[PDB]
Amino acid sequence: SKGFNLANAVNTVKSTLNAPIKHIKRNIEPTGSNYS
Amino acid sequence: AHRSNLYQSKDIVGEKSFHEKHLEQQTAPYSGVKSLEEPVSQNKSFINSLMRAIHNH
Amino acid sequence: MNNTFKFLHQVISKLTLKAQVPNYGQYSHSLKRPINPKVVVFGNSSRAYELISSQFRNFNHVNGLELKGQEDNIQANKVAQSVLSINDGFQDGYYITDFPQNSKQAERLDLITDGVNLALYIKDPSDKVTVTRQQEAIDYYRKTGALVEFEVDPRGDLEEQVKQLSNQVLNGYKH
Amino acid sequence: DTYKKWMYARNWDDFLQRDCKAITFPRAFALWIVGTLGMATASKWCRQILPV
Amino acid sequence: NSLLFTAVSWFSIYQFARKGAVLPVLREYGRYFGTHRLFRQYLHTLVLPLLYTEYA
Amino acid sequence: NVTGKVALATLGALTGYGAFYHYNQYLNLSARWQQIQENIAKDQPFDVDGFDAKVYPWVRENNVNDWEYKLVKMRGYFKDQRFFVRRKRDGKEGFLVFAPFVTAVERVNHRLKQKDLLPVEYSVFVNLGWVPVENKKDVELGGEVCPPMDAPTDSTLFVNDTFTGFNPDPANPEDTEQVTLTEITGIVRRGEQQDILARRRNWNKEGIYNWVDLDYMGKIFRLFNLDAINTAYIERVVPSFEEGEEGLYPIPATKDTFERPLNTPERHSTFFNFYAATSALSFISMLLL
Amino acid sequence: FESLNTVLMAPIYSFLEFKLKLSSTKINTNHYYVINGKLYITYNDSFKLFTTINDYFNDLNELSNTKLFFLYRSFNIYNIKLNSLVDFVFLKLILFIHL
Amino acid sequence: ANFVIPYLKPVADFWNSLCIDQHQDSLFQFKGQTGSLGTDWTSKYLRSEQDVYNHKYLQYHKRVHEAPELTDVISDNVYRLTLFAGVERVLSVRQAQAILKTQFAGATENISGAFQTVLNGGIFRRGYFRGALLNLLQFCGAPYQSLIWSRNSGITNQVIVSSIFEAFFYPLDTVKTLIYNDVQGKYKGAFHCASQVVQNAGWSRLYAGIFQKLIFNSALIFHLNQVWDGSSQQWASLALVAAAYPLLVLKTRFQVAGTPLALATSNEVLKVNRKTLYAGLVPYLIFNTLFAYEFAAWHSSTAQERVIGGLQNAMKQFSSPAAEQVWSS
Amino acid sequence: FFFSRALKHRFYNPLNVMTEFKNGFMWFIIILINIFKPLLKLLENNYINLYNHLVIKYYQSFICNTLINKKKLEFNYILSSFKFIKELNNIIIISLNKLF
Amino acid sequence: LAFIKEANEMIQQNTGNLPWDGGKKKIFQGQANKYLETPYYLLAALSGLGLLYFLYSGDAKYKTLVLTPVVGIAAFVLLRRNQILNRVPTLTELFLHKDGKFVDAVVSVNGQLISKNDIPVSTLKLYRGDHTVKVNLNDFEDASAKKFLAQQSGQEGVINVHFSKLRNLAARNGQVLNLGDTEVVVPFENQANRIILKQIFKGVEVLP
Repeated sequence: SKGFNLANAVNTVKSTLNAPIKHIKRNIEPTGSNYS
Repeated sequence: AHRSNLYQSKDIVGEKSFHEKHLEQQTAPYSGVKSLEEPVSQNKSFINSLMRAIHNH
Repeated sequence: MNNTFKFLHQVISKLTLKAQVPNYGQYSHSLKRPINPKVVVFGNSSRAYELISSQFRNFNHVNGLELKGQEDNIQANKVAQSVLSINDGFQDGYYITDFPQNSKQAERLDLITDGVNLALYIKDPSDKVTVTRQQEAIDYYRKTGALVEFEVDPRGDLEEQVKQLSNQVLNGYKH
Repeated sequence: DTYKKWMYARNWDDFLQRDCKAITFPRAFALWIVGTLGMATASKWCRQILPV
Repeated sequence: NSLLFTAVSWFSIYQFARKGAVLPVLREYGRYFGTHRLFRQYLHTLVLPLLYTEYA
Repeated sequence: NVTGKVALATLGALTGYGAFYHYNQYLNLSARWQQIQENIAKDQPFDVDGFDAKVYPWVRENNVNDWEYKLVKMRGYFKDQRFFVRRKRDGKEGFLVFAPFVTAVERVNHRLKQKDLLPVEYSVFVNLGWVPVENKKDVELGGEVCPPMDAPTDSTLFVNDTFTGFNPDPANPEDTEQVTLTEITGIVRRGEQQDILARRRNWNKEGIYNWVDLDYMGKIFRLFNLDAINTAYIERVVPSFEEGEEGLYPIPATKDTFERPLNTPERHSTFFNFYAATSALSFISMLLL
Repeated sequence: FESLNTVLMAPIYSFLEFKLKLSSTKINTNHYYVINGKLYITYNDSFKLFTTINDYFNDLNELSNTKLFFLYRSFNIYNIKLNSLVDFVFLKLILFIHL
Repeated sequence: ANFVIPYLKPVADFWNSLCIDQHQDSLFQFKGQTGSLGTDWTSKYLRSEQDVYNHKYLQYHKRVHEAPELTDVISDNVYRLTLFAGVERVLSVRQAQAILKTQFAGATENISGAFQTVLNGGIFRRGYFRGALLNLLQFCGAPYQSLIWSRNSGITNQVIVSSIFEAFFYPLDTVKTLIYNDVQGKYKGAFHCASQVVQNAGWSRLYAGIFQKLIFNSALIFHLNQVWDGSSQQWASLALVAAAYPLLVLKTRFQVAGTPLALATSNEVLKVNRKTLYAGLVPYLIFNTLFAYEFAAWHSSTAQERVIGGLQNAMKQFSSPAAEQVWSS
Repeated sequence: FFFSRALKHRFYNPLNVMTEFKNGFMWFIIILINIFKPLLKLLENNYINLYNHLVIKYYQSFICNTLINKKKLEFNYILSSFKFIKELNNIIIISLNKLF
Repeated sequence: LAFIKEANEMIQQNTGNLPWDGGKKKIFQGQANKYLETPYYLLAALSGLGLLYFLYSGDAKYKTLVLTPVVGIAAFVLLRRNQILNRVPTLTELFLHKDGKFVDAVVSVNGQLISKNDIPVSTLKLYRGDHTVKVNLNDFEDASAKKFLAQQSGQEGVINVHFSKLRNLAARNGQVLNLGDTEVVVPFENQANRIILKQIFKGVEVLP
């Protein structure tokens, strides 16, 4: 079989840099609370 | 029953583990440069034949 | 099991399950599929056939309709021999149509093949023959728990139905 | 010094003799009364917490 | 630096062309000899960094 | 059954190889020992004076293998401190006694009147001998190993030697350079190594020593030429009749009484006999099964 | 002797394979058969239904997954000695508590 | 200081010994004098910094000019046997991967697949370190015994002695290879595996690829000698080893053949695709280039001179750069 | 540090102090008796387990002698330290009963 | 292709389509369980020797003199339990004749594969429930053993012990099957032809 591939490596790097986006967005999310 | 389900919910697909994802990525065939295999006469050159041999296997 | 030993029990059981299925946590999804998927399909309609073709494109078809009128044990043995082998192309999955139509035949087939990995009833109102011929087999598989009922609207999104059927078949497989 | 002892009392008696400075009999008897009260309180606590 | 850039460029070009992806910088088939875009890209990535090194 | 046969075959093969290796080592060590005895019986000692007394030939050439068990007659003076190593000689419990032997001195102080510096002393460890356990207290601190050398007849020799820096003048006008030189003849012995299975293991903190650790000896005695000391030591040899009967300790060594090495032909013969017997028994048992 | 022959000829075999790939093109057009009214592609000793390139790639991926996890999916079902021991110990403790 | 320090101080002392120059510290443990100059802290430090290279030279001289000591040899190749001992199993699995049923157990047909095959069993007795003790025993076998009976010999005598001792100790290598390549835990130890092989295949089965191993070992010895010499033809020797590498792969495949581990019989070992004859070429070359065998006894005069010259330059370090060239000195 | 708590239970009264000492000693003794009493039941269970082992060994020996056509029970295996275990348990229980 | 053949054979064996060789069809395949004996025996001996040495030379801690007998007794108990478990007669293979009225059995008795030939099917019976073991105390020639067995059991001569009391060790991984004269343990982790096995276990001869 074939081993290392730079296109697959770049895809994995993009997935790694994209995974924590949802949690950061959730942290910066405004909730339904209005602390007047 | 839980051990048969491997302590995960039946009727839930779940996310593939890294290994599985890796095995979903490494086992896919490599699509070489398609244009090198075309019947164009320009692909009959020695240089183009070498490129096809090394990039398409 | 009392409510206080449950945590320790589940932790130790998760640890000890790796002695039977090593790294089961990393292959839980793949292990949803058995080694030799034997599926018995109920349903005779255009949408049912389209869904069978889409889902079982890599599977091999067994035509139980060819074995009609013969002895129940003989038919079950022939179907079992048909569904207990692997082709030279590494194709191990079989789906059986127009079989078994009888609870006795279904039980014999399950005994010979150590059970069918899945029974799939595609309930389509445009289909009328199945309930008049395979009702006993459908009831037997419902009793045994190997039956998965997919209710198909005779009209609708073929891609959506294909995705839903794929998920249900993957979840409904039996080792 | 190698931090093998902190109070330098070889035994409880030494404690009562030196750290508590119960040199005389009135002092020893007063400390014995304190110990009696403490033992009674501890037994009462053990009976309350584990009423067997 | 030039040799590392050439090695990185060759490795990237080979690994992406193994999966079809070819960067369309030059013409697909050159004039005259009709060499392929991949070969001319390899040649350029081998030669031009050396020329820039010499220039600086 | 088959597992037992495989285990017996493996044990027999390993023990047979061990027996062969120990037999070859026994032959080589017997030849080496007879050569050593023949060389010692000649009794032609290489003189250690001059530049060779400052940096030793075996130290300089790093060829102690070519210098081991070779008689050298060195000149120099001993130090007060004594070192004891647990050892048995002729089956009697005892201690090998070593002492630093200053073979050369160097005076690097040019401010002679203002400062009285300590001379840099080049020394080697001399195995003074062997004393039984009951008489370890009989070994004296600073005691004379042997009578000092006679005063040289030549009047030009009553100066500091160019290399060793020694002046054999009984009444030196400089009272800070008076030295009582002594001549000792002995064989050159390489330092020992730790081997627990041979029961030569030393607890330096607790003061129990079973093997000659020249590095530790030099460090503890605060000697200067540490590497040269680690190279080898000299086992003093006397011309027979070391001490037949007297209160003289440590007892010196002779050509027939010096300390034997750990790797002896008798030890290798015992190992060979044990391994050969084990291999033969294993093969016989495998045949029986 | 045969192993020495194979080792000596090993680099030559690789070079000859490379030369064959250089001199040959990966287009034979002997694979696509139209049986009745559906496409078919050569697949081992038999045919495989062909309608779409993406479907063919999905079929290849499914076959690879099957042949890659076949041994994992055949685990010993009755290898439950450790789980049985754990359940027995916990139920023994619960039985002691009940008593 | 009574319950925790007695069991914690040894660990800290071991850490300090691994992290501090013990010999130098020993020099500082004896403060004072006994009548000789040069035993103060300054002089002891000044000799201590040169003592590092002096002790390296002395260890090399002992390894070359004296009978080898097993521990010393183990200290020369500590990472091959302790930290990276499982890489041996990874390479063995990769070499035998063409006939093993590892591609059906979630492992690809490459070095990553071999690593996953080794690492799926854990990091211990049934995983990464499976057969590490066997590898250590083997190293204390054929290589160490070859270093004794041919200490300062040439390449030819080294090859002869090593071939003799590898033929003598080959069954251990076969058992180790079988322990490396079983992933179901079918062999419960070296003795169990050897017993099964003997009872079901015979004593002759333990010598499957002995001649291939001998020839590849001769090539490896030549390459190691060239690398030790540093003659710049070590790359030619590396090319020679790579050309002779399929002998090692054939040996590994013959060792695991006609067994439940493999899918092919002995004859079918020679019918495998030729493209698989270099299964672990690059990983094996990288591992044996970085973690090469260090047999200081087998060093030639060129290698000894090179090492001593490096140490002599290291000694040349110790000088004052601005030392004045003076007329009288 | 001891006056207030002892004041809660009226431990300034010597009669209360003596009664509390007696009650605490009885509590400690009964706790120890409860802890160390199941030893007799453990010894009885050891006797029962020895009986079960003897029966199982007899059964296995009988089956083995039924397999190969011989009739000689391996009483060496059937007993297998039965005398030693029985004597040890008997002396233990006799000593414990003699003590109390 | 080699793995495809191997997988086909594995599937057939799991489903019970075992080879048919000249009127002897393999209709049962079972695996016996092996338990460690030598390490437990060595641990018990080592603990006993340690206790003896510590008694001879009083230089052992209280915690050591407490732990050593505990470890020794635990090792001895495990050794006895494994010795009983290993020597359990476990059926491993059963071959049905072409006639269908007789079977041939292979029984594991802790390593000695014993063969029983021409066992009538009518003499076979699988014990779904626990049976009663009949122990003849008159077989024992030891008076102490006789007294112990007559005290622990209310019977006097041929005592009857219900197999529920002995199932923890005698048969914990299988069902008790009578082979006419023997009573072997058919393992739960067994590969067999299910229809034929069910027919014969009820004492019904399978037609040729």
